[PDB]
This record gives sequence, C-alpha cells and structure tokens, in this order.
Amino acid sequence: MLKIIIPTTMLLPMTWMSKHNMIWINATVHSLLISLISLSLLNQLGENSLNFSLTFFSDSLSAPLLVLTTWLLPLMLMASQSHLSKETTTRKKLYITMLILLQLFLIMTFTATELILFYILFEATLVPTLIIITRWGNQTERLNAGLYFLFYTLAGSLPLLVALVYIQNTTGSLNFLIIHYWSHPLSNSWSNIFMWLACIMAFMVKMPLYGLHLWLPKAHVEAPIAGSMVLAAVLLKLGGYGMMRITTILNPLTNYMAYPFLMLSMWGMIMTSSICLRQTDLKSLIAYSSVSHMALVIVAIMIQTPWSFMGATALMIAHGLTSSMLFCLANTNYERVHSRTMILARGLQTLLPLMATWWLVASLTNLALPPSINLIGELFIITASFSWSNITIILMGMNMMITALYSLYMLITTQRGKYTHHINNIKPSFTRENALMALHILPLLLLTLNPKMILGPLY
Amino acid sequence: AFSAPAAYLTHQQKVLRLYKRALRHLESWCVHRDKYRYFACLMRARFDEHKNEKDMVKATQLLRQAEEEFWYGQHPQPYIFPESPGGTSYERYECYKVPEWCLDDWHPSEKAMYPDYFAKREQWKRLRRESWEREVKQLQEETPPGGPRTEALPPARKEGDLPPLWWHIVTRPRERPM
Amino acid sequence: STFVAYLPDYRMQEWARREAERLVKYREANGLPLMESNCFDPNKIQLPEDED
Amino acid sequence: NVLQIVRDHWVHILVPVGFVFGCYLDRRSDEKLTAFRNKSLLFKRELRPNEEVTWK
Amino acid sequence: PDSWDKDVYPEPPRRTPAPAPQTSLPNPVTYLTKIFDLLVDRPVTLAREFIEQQHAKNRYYYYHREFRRVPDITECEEKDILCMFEAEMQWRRDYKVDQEIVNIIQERLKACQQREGESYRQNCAKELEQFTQVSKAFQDRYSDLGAHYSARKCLAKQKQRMLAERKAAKEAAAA
Amino acid sequence: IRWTYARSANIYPNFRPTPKTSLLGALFGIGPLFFWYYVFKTDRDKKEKLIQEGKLDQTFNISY
Amino acid sequence: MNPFASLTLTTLTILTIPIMMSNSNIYKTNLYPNYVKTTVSYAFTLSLVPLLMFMHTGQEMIISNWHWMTLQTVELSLSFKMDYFSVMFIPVALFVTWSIMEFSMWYMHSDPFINRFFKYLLLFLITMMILVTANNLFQLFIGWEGVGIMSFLLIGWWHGRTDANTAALQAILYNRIGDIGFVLSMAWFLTHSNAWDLQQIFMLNNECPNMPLIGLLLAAAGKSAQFGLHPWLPSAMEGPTPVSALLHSSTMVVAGVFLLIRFYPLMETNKLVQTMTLCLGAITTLFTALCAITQNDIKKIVAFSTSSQLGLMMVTIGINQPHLAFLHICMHAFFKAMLFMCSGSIIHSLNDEQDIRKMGGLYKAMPFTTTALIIGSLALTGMPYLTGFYSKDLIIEAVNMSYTNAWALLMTLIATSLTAAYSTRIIFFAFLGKPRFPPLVLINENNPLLINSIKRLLIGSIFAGFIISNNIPPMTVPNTTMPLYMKMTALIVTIMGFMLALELNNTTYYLKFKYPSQTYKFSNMLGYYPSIMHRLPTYHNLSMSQKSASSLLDLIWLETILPKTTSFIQMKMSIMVSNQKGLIKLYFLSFLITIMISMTLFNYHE
Ligand SMILES: CCCCCCCCCCCCCCCCCC(=O)OC[C@H](COP(=O)([O-])OCC(O)COP(=O)([O-])OC[C@@H](COC(=O)CCCCCCCCCCCCCCCCC)OC(=O)CCCCCCCCCCCCCCCCC)OC(=O)CCCCCCCCCCCCCCCCC
Ligand SMILES: CCCCCCCCCCCCCCCCC[C@@H](O)O[C@H](CO[C@H](O)CCCCCCCCCCCCCCC)COP(=O)(O)OCC[N+](C)(C)C
Ligand SMILES: CCCCCCCCCCCCCCCCC[C@@H](O)O[C@H](CO[C@H](O)CCCCCCCCCCCCCCC)COP(=O)(O)OCC[N+](C)(C)C
Ligand SMILES: CCCCCCCC/C=C\CCCCCCCC(=O)O[C@H](COC(=O)CCCCCCC/C=C/CCCCCCCC)COP(=O)(O)OCCN
Repeated sequence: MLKIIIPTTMLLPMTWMSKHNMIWINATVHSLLISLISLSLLNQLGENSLNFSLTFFSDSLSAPLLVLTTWLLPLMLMASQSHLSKETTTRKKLYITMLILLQLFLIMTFTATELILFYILFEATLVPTLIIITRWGNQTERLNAGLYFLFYTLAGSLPLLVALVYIQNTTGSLNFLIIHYWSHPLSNSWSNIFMWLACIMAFMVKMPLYGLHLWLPKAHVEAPIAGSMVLAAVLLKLGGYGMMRITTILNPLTNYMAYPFLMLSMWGMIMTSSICLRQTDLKSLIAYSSVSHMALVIVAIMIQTPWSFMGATALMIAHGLTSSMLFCLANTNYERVHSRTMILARGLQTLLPLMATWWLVASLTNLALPPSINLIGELFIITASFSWSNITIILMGMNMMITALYSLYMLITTQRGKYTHHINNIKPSFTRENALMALHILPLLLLTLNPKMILGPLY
Repeated sequence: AFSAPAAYLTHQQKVLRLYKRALRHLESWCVHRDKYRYFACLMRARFDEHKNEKDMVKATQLLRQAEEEFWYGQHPQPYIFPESPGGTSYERYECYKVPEWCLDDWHPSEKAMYPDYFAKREQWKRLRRESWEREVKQLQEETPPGGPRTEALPPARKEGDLPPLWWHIVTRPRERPM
Repeated sequence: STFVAYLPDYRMQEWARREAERLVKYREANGLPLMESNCFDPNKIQLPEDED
Repeated sequence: NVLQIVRDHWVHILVPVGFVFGCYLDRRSDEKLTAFRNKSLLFKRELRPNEEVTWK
Repeated sequence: PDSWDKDVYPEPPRRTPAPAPQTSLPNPVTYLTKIFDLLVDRPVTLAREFIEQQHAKNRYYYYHREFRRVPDITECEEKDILCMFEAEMQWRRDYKVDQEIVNIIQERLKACQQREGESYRQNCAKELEQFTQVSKAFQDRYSDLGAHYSARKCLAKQKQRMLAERKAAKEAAAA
Repeated sequence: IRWTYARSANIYPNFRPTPKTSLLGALFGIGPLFFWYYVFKTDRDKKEKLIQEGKLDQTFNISY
Repeated sequence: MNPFASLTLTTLTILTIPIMMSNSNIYKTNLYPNYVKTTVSYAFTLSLVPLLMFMHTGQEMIISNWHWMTLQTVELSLSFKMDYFSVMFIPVALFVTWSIMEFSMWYMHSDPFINRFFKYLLLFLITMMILVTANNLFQLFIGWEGVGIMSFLLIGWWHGRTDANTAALQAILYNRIGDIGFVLSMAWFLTHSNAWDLQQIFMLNNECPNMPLIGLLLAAAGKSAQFGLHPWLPSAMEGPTPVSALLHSSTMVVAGVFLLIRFYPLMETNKLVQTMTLCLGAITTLFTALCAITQNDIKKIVAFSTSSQLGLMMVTIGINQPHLAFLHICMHAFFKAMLFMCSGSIIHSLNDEQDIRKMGGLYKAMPFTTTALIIGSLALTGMPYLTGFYSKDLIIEAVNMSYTNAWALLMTLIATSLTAAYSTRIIFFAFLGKPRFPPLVLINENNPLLINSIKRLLIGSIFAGFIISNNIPPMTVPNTTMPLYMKMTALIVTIMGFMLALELNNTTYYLKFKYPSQTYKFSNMLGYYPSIMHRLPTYHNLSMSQKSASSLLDLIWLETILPKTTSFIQMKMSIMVSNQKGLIKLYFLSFLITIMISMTLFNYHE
C-alpha cells in the first residue's frame, strides 16, 4: 500500500521545490500518474480482502473509493488554477499542500485496518478542509460556515471515540478482521442502545442525515470550487464507509434502532427534493440534491441486505462523480457572472453550446438515467427496500419524480429561454473547463460496462 | 411595443380596445367570411348607437356592461396569430438570436473570413463610441431635474448627432436571424 | 481502461461455474438431490440435551 | 548543458522514485509475515526439487 | 458443440420437418438463404478457418484450480482464529458454487420456456420441479443471513432449524 | 440581491416563536415522521407475524 | 447458423453507424440527412427478410449475446427477443421512420440545425428498437427512458420558446408518474420471481398477483397517455411536425400498449387488472374524442384522435385480445403518420398556420394532400377493406361478444361515432368551403420528397391491412356467428356520426349567432382538466416546498433546536461566568463557602 502513499507524500517537496510557473503542470501530471498506479487496486478477490500488512488492507468496498479519491486531485488542481491566478506563489503552494494532505489523509483513512487509526485519519481530514474553506472562500459567511463544518462533525465524532476505546477494553482488539470474525450479538439494554448511538451518529452527521444536515448547504456553498468538489465527491462517503464497516458489531440491535433513522431518511428524501424545487441559488440546489441522494445510501445501509450494500456503493461512487461535475459546471458560470443566482444568467445554450451539452449530460446522469451506475445503485436500493417493505415504493418513486423535476428545471433555467440582455462578458469556454467536464463524465460512462468494479464486497 | 405607455387609458382608448377585441372574438365565432361581415356590421351599429353620449357616468356604465357581456360571451379558443403572444410560433426563433457583442470574441481565424463585414463593424463601433457623450449630455439637459416622467426619448436635435440610446434599438439581431 | 478490462479473474467466477457444472453432473448422474438443505453435516453437530 | 536540464527538472523524479521505494518497502513487509508460508492446510504442498520458498 | 457439456445443458433431439411444397410459386426465403450462404457465410468461415490455423501454430493450456477440503466451522474451537479463517473461506467458496448451481438450473428453465413455445406450461414441468427443489434448498441455507454474513451465522440458522424439526418430530410422535 | 437576501438570509433574524409558528413547525416536522413510522411498523409486524406462522408463500424469494 | 439471428441483429446494428459518424466530416455537410434516410431505408429492406422467414415457418428466437453481470443467483445479460411482435413491428416502424425523414428533409429545409434534428430522430429510433426487442425488464427500462428523454429533447426543439420547455417538462413529469409503477413491477418481479427476463417470469407466475400487473398498468397508462395522465400528449404538439408524426402519433406512444402485450400471459390470469384496463381504455377513448370534436388546432385534433386510438387499443387488451391490439397498432401507425404529414404539408403551405378556421378550400388547391387526407380519414374511421378495417371492426365485434362491462361497450361505441365526427370536422373545415387564409397565396406541394413520402404511406394505408392479415397465422378464435344488427354496428355508428357531424357543420353556414352552451365549454376546454390539475396541485406543492420545507423547517426550526440554542446557552453561560468585578472581597467569601461545602458534603461521608 506504501507504493501509493509514498508518492503522494513526495508530491509535497516536489510542489515546494518547483518553479513559480511550473507547480500546476508537475502536480497535475504526477497526480494523474498516482491515479494510474492506484488503478491496480481494483484486482480484488472474491473471498477475503487484500491484506498488505498489519496496518493497511484493501477490500472491494474501499478500492473504488481509493480510485475516485486519487482521480479527484488532478481535477481539483485543474479547476483551482483559474481563480488562483493573482495569488502569490507561496499561497499557491500552500493550497496545493492542503489538497495533497487531504488526499493523503483520505488514502490512509480508506485503507486502515484498525478502527482507532481510521478515526484519527477520519478526523484529521477536517483540518485541511476547514483551512481551505475559511482561507480561500470568497464571502464573509465562509467563517461561520467553517464553524458549522467543524462543530457539527466533532459533536458527533467525539462520543464515537469514547465508544471505540470502550470496545477495545471489552473485546481486546479494534482490528477489523478480528472484530468481524469474533463478532457477538448486541443485547437489548439501555447501555447497548447508547453504545449503538455513539458508534453510528458520527457517520450520520457526515452523510448528512436529514435533521443534522444544516452544515452542508453552508460549507458547500461558501467553499471554493475544489473545497466543494472534495466535500461532495469523497468527504460525504466517509460516513457511508465507516457505517458499512461498523454495522458488524451492532446486530441484532440494528433491527430496532434503525426505525427513527429510516423514517428520517425516507422523509428527508422528499423534503430535500422539494427544497431543491424552490432554490434561488444553484450551488445550494446542488448541495441539497447531495443530501437527497445520500439519504438513499443511509436507508440502504440501515436495511442491511447485500443488494442494498451493492446499491449503496454504486450510488456513492456515481453521486461523487456527478456532484463534482455539477459543481464544476456551476463554477464555470460563476467565474463569468460572479453571482450564484440561478436566474441571473439565462439562455446559455445559445452562447455556450458544448457547455450546454455538458450540462445536459450531467443533469441526465443526476436523475438516474439507465443504464448509468446512478440508476443501477438507485434501483438496487429500491429493490432492497421493497423487499424490506412494499409501502416504501410509495416514497422512493415519489422522490424519483421530484428528482427529474428539479434537475431539468435547473437545466431549463440556466440553458434554455433567451439570454439576458445586459450581460455582455460571456467569453467562449476554455479548453481547460471542457477537459475538466470530459474527465468528469467519461469515467462515469465507462463504469457502465464494468459495474462489478463498483458493486462492493457483496458482489 | 415601440410606443411608450401612458399612466392610464382614457375612455376612448378603452372603448376602441373593447371594439377590436369583440370584433376579433366574433370572427373567431363566425368562421365563415360573409357571416362575420354581417355580424360585424351589426356590432358596429351597436357601437355607433351610443357614439355621441355626453353623460360620462352613463358612458362608463355602458362600457362596464359591454365588458361584462364580452367576458360572458368570449370565445374559449380565440384565433391567435402565429407570432402573437398566444400563437404557435410566438418565441420560436429566439434560440437563433445571438447578440452582436459575441462577434468580438471570434478567433482571428474566424475574422479572417468576412473581412469587409468586420471593417464595417469597426466603422459602426467607432460611430457608436464617438457619439455617446453627446447623447448623455442631451439626456441630462432635456430631462427635468426631478426625473423623466415618461419613458419617451427625445430625438437628435442638432446636425451631427444621433438619437440618444440608439445602439441596442438599431442593432437588434433580426426577426429571422437564421 | 484496457488494464481494468483485461484484469485476471481473481474473483473466481469461472472457477465457481466449472465447479457448479462438475457437481451438477455428479448429482444428476447419481440421482442425488441437486442441492442439500443442510450445508453442515448433522453428525458433527451436538444439539442441546432435550427439547424441554 | 546537462546541468541546464537536470537542475530544473530533478523535481520530476521525486514521485517516480518515491513509487519504486514504496514497492521495496512493501516487499520487506512481506518478509515479516512468513510465519505460515507453505503451512496453511489449503495450500500446503511438497516443495519442488529446486525451489526453496513457495512465495517471496 | 463440444465447448460445453450436454449432460449439464440438455435439449431435446431437435425434430425438424422436411420441406413439402404445394404451390408452384418460388420461395423467396430459399433464394435469400442461398444469397446469405454465398455472400456472408463463406467469407466468415474462411476467415475463421484462417484464424484457427493461426491458433493451432501456438498451443498452450490453462488449468482449473483444485482446492483441498479443509475442516468446516463445526470442527473449529471458539477463539481459534486460523481454522476459523480457513473454514470461512471454504464456506464462501461453497456459497459461490451454490449460487452458480442455481444459475445453471435457472438457465435450464429459461431455455425450456423459450424452446417449448406454446406448450411450455406442460413440457417444462421437470425444469420447474428442479428449480423449485434447488430454490428451496438455497433458501433454507442462505436466506435471511443479510449483510455481514458468515459461516457461524449459517451454522446457527441450521441449528435453529434442526431444533425446530426435532420439536416437530417429538410433537408428531406423541399422537 | 434584495429578493435573494430576503428569501435566504433575512428569514431567521425576523423569526419569532409564536403559537402559530410553533404549532405549524411541530406539525409539519413531526407528524409525517410518526405517521410513516406507524405505517411501516404496522406493515412489518404483520409481515413478521405471517412469517412466524409460516403462511406467506416465500417460494423463489432467493434475492433480497 | 441460420441467417435469422444475424439479420435481426444487423438491422439494429446498422442504425447506429450514422451516430458514430456524427463527429466525422459528413455531419458538417448538407448531405447528412440524406445519408440518415438512406441508412433507415436500407435497415427497413434488411428487416424485411426475418419477417418473410416468420411468415414462412413462424420462426422465433432469443439471443442472449453479452453477459452484463451476475448478482448472486440473478444473471443480467444483453438479450434480444425476436418473436412475432418484434419481427412485425420493426419493419413497420422502419418504414414509417423512412417516410418521416423523407418528409422532414422538405419540412425542415430552412432549419439551421437540421443535421442535429435528423440525428435526434435516429437516436429515438434506436431507443425504440431497444424498447421493442428487449428480452429482460432492465433493457426494456433502458429503452423506455431513452424514448422518454428523446421525446423531451425533441418537444423542446425550439428551446427559446417557453411553451415548448413547459410541454417537455410536463411530458417528463407525466411519464415519471408511470415510471413509478414500472419500477414497482421490476422490484416485485425481482423479489418474487428472482428474474427480470420474460421466460422465468412466465414460468414462475401461473396466476400473477395484483401488484405487478397494477404497476405495469400504471406504467402503460403513463406512457400511452390514458385518462389519468392524458394531457401531455396534446401539449407535445409544440415540437416540430415531424416529431409529432413520428414519436407522439404512431411509434413512441404505443409503448405502454406494447408493454401490456408483452405481459399478456400474466394478464390472462387476473380478471381485476383486465377490468381496470378495459375501463381505463373506454374512458380514455370517450373523453379524448369528446375533446377532439370541438378543437380548432389541426395538430391537437390529430393528437386527440391518436389518444382515442390508444384508448381503443387498451380496451382491446382489456378483453383478452392482445394480438388484435398489436395488429391495430401496426395498422394505426401507417395512416396516423401519413395524416400528420398531410397536416404538416398544409401548415407549411399556409405559412406555418395551424388553425383550421383560417384554412379554406384546399380540395383543388392541394389535390394530392386532399386525396391523401381523404384516404386516411376513411381508413381511420374503419372503411371496409381498407387498412383500418382489418383491425378496428374486429375489435368492435370482439367487444360486442365478450363478458364486458356494459358502460365500457357503450363508451366504445360512442367513441367510434365521435371518430367519424372529428374526421368530418377536419375535412369540412380544412378542405371544403371558401378560402379563409391571407390572400398572398403560397400553396405549393410539387416537391418530390413530400409527394413520395406521402405516397409510400398511402400505398401502405391502402394495402398493408390486407397484406398483413392474410400472412399471419391465426392467433385467436374467430367470431363467425353474429347477429346482423351487431355485425354492422360499427358501420352503422360510423355512418350516423358522419351524418350528424356533417349536419351540424352545415348548420354553421346560417346567419345565426348564439352564445355557447356549457357542454361545448366543457368539451373545448378539455374537461377543465389542465385548467385545474396543472394549477392546484402544482401551486400547493411549490408553495409547500418553500413555506414549510425550506423556511419553516430548514431555515428556522432545525436552526433553532441544535445550533442556535447551543450558541445562545453558551453565550449566556460565558457572560454569567466572566462577569466578575475583580474584587477579592467577593471571591474570598466564595472560597469560604466552597471550603465549608467541601468539609460538609464530602469529608463527612467517607
Ligand atoms: C344506433 C342506435 C343508437 C341511436 C341513438 C339515438 C340517435 C342519436 C342520439 C343523439 C345524441 C346526441 C346527438 C347530437 C350531438 C350534439 C350536438 C349539439 O349541437 O349539442 C348542442 C349543445 C352544444 O351545442 P352549441 O354549444 O350550441 O354549439 C356551439 C357552436 O356550434 C360551436 O361550433 P363548433 O364548430 O365548435 O362545433 C361544436 C361541436 C359540438 O360541440 C359539442 O361538443 C357538443 C356535442 C356533445 C357531444 C356528446 C355526444 C356523446 C356524449 C357522451 C357523454 C357520456 C356521459 C357524460 C355525462 C357527464 C355528466 C356530468 O360540433 C361538432 O363538431 C359535431 C358534433 C358531434 C356530432 C356527432 C355525434 C355522434 C355521437 C353521439 C351520438 C351517439 C350515436 C352512437 C351511439 C351508439 C350506441 C349504441 O350540447 C347540448 O346541449 C347536448 C349535448 C349532448 C349531451 C349533454 C347532456 C346534458 C348535460 C347535462 C345533463 C344533466 C347533468 C346533471 C348533473 C349530473 C351529475 C351526476
Ligand atoms: C433531527 C435528527 C437528530 C437525530 C435523531 C436520533 C433519534 C434518537 C432516538 C433513539 C431511538 C430508540 C432509543 C431507545 C429505544 C426505545 C425508546 C422508547 O420509546 O421505547 C420504549 C422505552 O420505554 C420508555 O419510553 C422509556 C423512554 C422514555 C424516556 C426517554 C425520553 C424520550 C423523549 C424524546 C427525546 C428526543 C430525542 C432527541 C434528543 C435531541 C420501549 O419500552 P420498554 O420495553 O420499557 O424499553 C425497552 C428498551 N430496553 C430493552 C432497553 C429496556
Ligand atoms: C465524440 C464522438 C462520439 C461518437 C463516436 C464514438 C465511436 C465509437 C466508440 C464508442 C464504443 C461503444 C462501446 C460499446 C461496448 C464495447 C466495449 C466492451 O466490449 O468492453 C467492455 C470492457 O470495458 C471495461 O470493462 C471498462 C473499463 C474500466 C473503466 C475505468 C475508467 C478509467 C479509470 C479513471 C478513474 C476515474 C475514477 C473511477 C472510480 C471507480 C466489456 O467488458 P468485459 O465484459 O469485461 O469484456 C469481455 C472480454 N474481456 C473480459 C476479455 C476483457
Ligand atoms: C450533532 C449532534 C450529534 C449528537 C452526538 C451525540 C449522541 C451520542 C449518544 C450518547 C453517547 C454516549 C455513549 C458513550 C459510549 C457508550 C459506551 C458504553 O457502552 O457505555 C455504557 C454506558 O452508557 C452511558 O453511560 C451513556 C449515557 C449517556 C451519557 C451522556 C448523555 C448525553 C446525551 C444522551 C442522550 C442523547 C442521545 C441522542 C442525541 C440526539 C442529538 C440530536 C455502558 O457502560 P457500563 O457502565 O460498563 O454498563 C455496563 C455495566 N453495568
């Protein structure tokens, strides 16, 4: 596993020893090379994971997450170099250092064998994101949003630590393999109920679960393009990965304690999908759609069936790619008009046709158009929920109806109609932005031909 | 759509608008031409019956009952011209309307084609640039200190001037841009 | 993408298929049921003392 | 002229060697987990007349 | 073909009727079939025979991997991790093999339904019975284990089923 | 800008806890959750009771 | 290997070749539409062969060529079903599409994006073929959503027009409503039958329960625009006339009826679902024709006519005659598409005018279009020995001799009369009388593309019914013994509708004017269904999305409980703790109190 970690570490002295006009080129090239190297982890087994050493291991669940995390960094560098042009060399290198540190922390988090190390890295990921949001954000709210990002997570994650060090004091180990093999049932008691709550809510906050989701429309909106990209694509999936990992020790209590969270998630799908219909901010609309999509993965993990787990993995990967592309597309318009109001700039299909095509593809993939992996994950989760309960089909389908509504609306408001007259500074799209959307969307369509690569260990 | 609106519609304008609307809806009801001519003459006689009423209260009441009768008897599916706000080709060609400033972002290879057109465009741009200050001064001097009471704009008054705020009116894309 | 497409079958899907064909042949030829209800041999299971 | 290329492009070999070094650091780790090599009940086998270890 | 086994993928003797014409009109289907054979089939078989001659010049083989039988979870001690790991791997392999057996039976059923045409309800009772038996066995073994399944959970399910059967047998013997 | 600010950022400073506001919030945020919880609990208890006595016709239900 | 499978696969394969050439130097040249039309014609000619093979020996096949994946005991593979339905509908769809592209080469000659239009039509055709040839439910869903998205993109072709975007989004919404039922059926079949393909579903369901069939019926109602979800089809006329002629008239809108036909073995076992289907079809075929008999937009009249025909197809499905429904689909495609091309020709010749009130005497001004529309109206009304006679009259006679809901039969007969009623309306108001268009005459139909495209479908609408009906094997038991009065009932009601429609149309020539009645207002405003269902539920949903979901809950109370209460409590606690004047006299007394408390509470209890 060190063959991926060490080059990511070497990215730092490389960036700090590069020329003032050569940091972006070298960083992008070597991050793409690291992604190519990380592609080798997709060769998984059918019975047990890839145990590299006592500290790091890779399963079929963490391999696609690793690949996506390594792939996102070149895209973040490509999207960030536009608005950081007037920045000084030292601060450019500091921003690239923040991105590299975030990638390294995510790489170590997705492969840690022991739960305490996983928690340590999973919490260490907060610092670079907070620094990026609160230092390179554009508006005055970026400070407050930062606080919302910091204290929402910690208030959920601090009890988790108290749980973890407790478990090692009773079972003797926190290694995932030992925990899986030596699993024991959870008795129905208040102490076990609160231990279940402590081991779960830390991942519910990061999803975010409906009710504890207020930090996301702030953090995603006020963050820069790379911050929002890393927040939507990868940082939201940490909760899902941790919950899928830790639900082993929670049975059979998960049958009883999941009802409030299940109800919250199935109603939050409708609530957030309806909120998306009336949103004057485009970035806020994308952020709320992210919560609407993550509620489905919450339900899938809670119902605890193999089809649900496969659907959750596929939906996590697909949503990461789709949300990253949508945030990039919104940022392209923002860098022209310097406003996030959706109705300010209209009829952009006439002026930017290829960008309109990118918008159409992103919108179609967002609403789970078959045979995209978004649709595969959504349909697997729907079938698992229908097996869990038939009446669920009333809600999920309703959500689908709303999902296609606010998506195409978002496409109609910005791309169709007539252009606003007073705006006259809409320059043709650069090759960098078009390449960014192409690199966002081509793997998304490529993953259709090989879905088993992103279906998790339950395949 | 070119004329500046007024603060209110006088009685004469209201009656004329009602007459035109009633004639249009009658034509919608009377599909055949001769029948429409017959009933249009009947409607014109009905309107001329009170052509010289001097009691303004009585005239207003008569107009109110005429409006009520029209609203009751209007055609649910009146004929609309294709390019009218309700027609089948109202905003059909808006997707083909491109603003002219986009031509400023063309690559030099694209501007290599159509050289005479871009020379004339440069002449037009110079003409626009050379006359903006005079138009602003004319607007400042003609406008009352409180502000413009209406949206009507004054014409050019000297010899070498152009009417103020003329660029976007003159440089409209087209009615059939493609 | 080409590297991912031609990844060696480490999931043992074709191996599982081949074992399935062998077992189906054997059980159909001997007339045994194609699939057993118990995956573990009951002789190796020591159940509790009594039903009450 | 070799200096003109090396002195401003050596930062391009930090990540490459950082790759190969990592690979080496992986192999050494495999040397510390050989307590069951050719000892599992599923893969236990008689050694070839010339080989010394079933895997490195 | 010899690519697959005919005992595992059986089919009826393929009775077909000989052409018996009644009218003197030409058959367009025969003319089009001759055109397809002369224009499409012959170049394809020529290219394939060339490819086969090329393949025969380089003959190398690949082998089916054989796995030994290791003790199951029933013979492992409570906290003995090594035999537990080996038994769990063997159980996962057996689970995959059972899945593929169910897949083969389902393929038989699908081929039956398509082949028999309008008499599929009567001529495919054997396939339906085989699928019902295999599905019942698979449901008894692996159903309701859920995610995070293991050999221990399957053993517990089998023990519970065996207790239920023993109680039912004792109740029946009392009559 | 005024429209967007009023629709997004000016709402909470102009919010006061009132009986109407409290009742509407409690209803629209709490009632649906317990209604759906009751519906799903009733359906799942019925299904589990049917399973326990073994009358559901769960044949061919391999995938879940 | 027999050529059947190879030809069937190649017919679908060669349609995708012009799509791959969309980035080549043929897409930027004015020869692309002719290239696509030639490709479609060649595909139709290739597809003609498997149809001949089936007519010879009744040969059917399924080809499972590419194994997509395997989820435990479920295997998903790329499989195509080449039964009677596929091998019969593919040539008809290809022929209609070829004629439609030939017509569009003339209709959309002045459009700057004609190449994109033709490639969009080809993409829709590919999606429709995927829908028809699908063997499993996942591939069928792929084709379903493909044709839905293509319809969305083609309705809003003029994206600068608000009404086109509104109609496209409305169609998407109405189709998603039935997509809910489609997903319900897919989930039920996966859970209970452990399969998504048709073979295992048919094997494992001897008596299909209510829920999957209800989901399939909901999906079919959504796709075919039945009474519950009808209004999207009439409003889909905002798009170009070729889009209306190809997608929303003959080929795409029959997808729900086709889906119900594909699952007919399961529908034969459930009486309740058949009754529901019959009632829905009857109410749709009545209501749509009742709305049509007063419309002024010609495209709207044809849209309501095709919706009524779809309702008749659903009624036919409801009486357990799926093959009759498929035969009626195949027959309806021809004359409905050619009627739409005639309407488009009139619109183009009258300077993009669609209101029939401004169309006068075109009987002699447009002889070819006039004769084509006359033949089409005769075929649609069930004139004997035309194309529509071999399907519609048999449908009526089958409903007349079945254990049927009496109201459904009565509404079907009334709809049969109203069909002739609105055909008379169209003919009388578009071709008879005196001209009512602007005097600058632009009427010109002497274009070889238009003439040939209309003439091919005219020959179809004349002879295809007899050609097909005599070449398919019998799929049902005929109704050979009928009373004379009930054998001619379809003809009697069609004739009677003809006479009353002609009489009430000639009534308009009198010099009498009177205000409309409430029945006419109900009929003309589409039963007030769009005026109510597009305003009340939409307003309530969009108001609740902001008043409660966004403002009351997200922006106020969720903030009030967790973060704002925490901030307020911490601020108050900090203010209380840090508000000390710094006088030793106070906190030394506090030290004294603390010392006493520690000596008493803790030290005295050891
Ligand atoms: C074979 C044995 C069977 C023999 C049967 C006996 C012989 C035939 C029986 C006669 C049946 C009717 C025939 C006359 C057609 C009517 C034409 C007409 O002028 O009507 C005048 C008038 C409309 O004329 P208008 O407004 O002055 O015209 C304006 C301009 O002309 C505007 O000019 P325009 O250019 O726009 O044109 C407007 C349009 C006309 O505009 C309209 O839309 C009005 C016409 C309505 C047609 C409705 C016919 C069928 C309706 C079925 C409804 C089912 C139940 C629905 C009730 C829901 C209750 C809420 O004109 C046309 O395009 C042609 C009209 C269609 C003629 C062809 C119709 C033939 C099919 C019907 C007869 C059935 C024969 C086959 C049966 C075989 C069965 C064995 O409508 C009526 O007053 C009568 C309508 C008939 C049904 C309405 C029933 C009363 C409604 C309220 C009842 C109380 C409800 C209390 C509450 C209950 C709550 C539970
Ligand atoms: C906005 C979203 C934020 C996140 C929301 C998270 C939701 C947390 C809720 C936890 C779900 C279950 C917790 C406890 C399980 C049952 C709770 C209770 O209602 O059940 C009864 C419990 O009985 C009584 O109700 C005792 C609880 C009453 C006191 C608790 C206060 C509940 C008020 C709601 C507080 C709001 C929660 C969120 C705080 C911010 C069952 O009766 P009994 O058979 O005897 O007990 C069985 C449990 N045993 C086995 C451990 C003994
Ligand atoms: C611009 C103009 C557009 C129109 C013109 C286009 C011209 C045509 C080109 C389009 C081709 C159409 C595709 C038709 C399908 C054929 C390809 C298919 O056969 O290959 C698949 C193979 O595809 C691969 O499986 C998928 C590639 C993996 C995608 C990964 C993306 C690259 C990494 C980037 C990182 C991004 C993050 C990802 C997070 C997980 C089949 O999978 P498989 O059944 O096995 O193969 C069987 C044989 N094997 C096993 C011996 C190999
Ligand atoms: C952004 C908001 C997120 C909120 C996160 C906070 C919720 C976490 C839930 C409470 C965490 C406390 C659990 C600590 C770890 C449990 C480990 C454990 O099992 O210990 C139990 C003990 O469990 C406890 O003591 C925990 C009691 C709770 C103390 C702190 C109260 C905090 C509030 C609890 C209720 C709120 C929970 C939901 C919060 C909703 C937020 C919206 C048993 O220990 P023994 O003494 O050995 O008993 C067996 C031998 N007789």
